[PDB]
Amino acid sequence: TEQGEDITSKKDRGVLKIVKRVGNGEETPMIGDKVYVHYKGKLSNGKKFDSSHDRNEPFVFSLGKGQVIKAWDIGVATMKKGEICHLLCKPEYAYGSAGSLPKIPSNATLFFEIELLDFKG
Ligand SMILES: COc1ccc(OCCN2C[C@H]([C@H](O)CO)[C@H]3CCC[C@@H](C2=O)N3S(=O)(=O)c2cc(Cl)cc(Cl)c2)cc1OC
Repeated sequence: TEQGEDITSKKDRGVLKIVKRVGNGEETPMIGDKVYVHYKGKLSNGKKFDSSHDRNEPFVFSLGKGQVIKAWDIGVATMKKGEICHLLCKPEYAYGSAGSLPKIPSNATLFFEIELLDFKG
């Protein structure tokens, strides 16, 4: 609980969550919903590797369909509309030992700030 709440089903500390702003939303998105988020991702050296804010449009994906790294299918499923959270995503829940060059190094813990903007069934 020092670095956040373990939200993994295994309780292996692989995805840790800190709420930054509570959503006024009531339900989480459901599997298959189209979800709309803003995010900023940083490496452990503090370097921003990507941000939807920098494109001035949301990132959109279907929840729970393996369209994104595991940490996101887990983390976004816990969020309510309007919520902002920080997610610490160990490599086993992200890009693993390979990484994804050039932007993601090998064995990289990823640090996301995610805002849940909307979702639609
Ligand atoms: C089922 O397993 C995966 C499914 C998809 C995977 O990567 C592509 C999807 N993706 C990329 C998006 C953006 O489209 C990239 O600009 C982005 C947001 C959603 C989470 C994650 C992300 O999951 N990434 S990212 O911020 O971790 C990311 C940014 C950049 Cl610049 C490069 C890469 Cl490789 C990842 C990766 C997966 O496993 C490693």
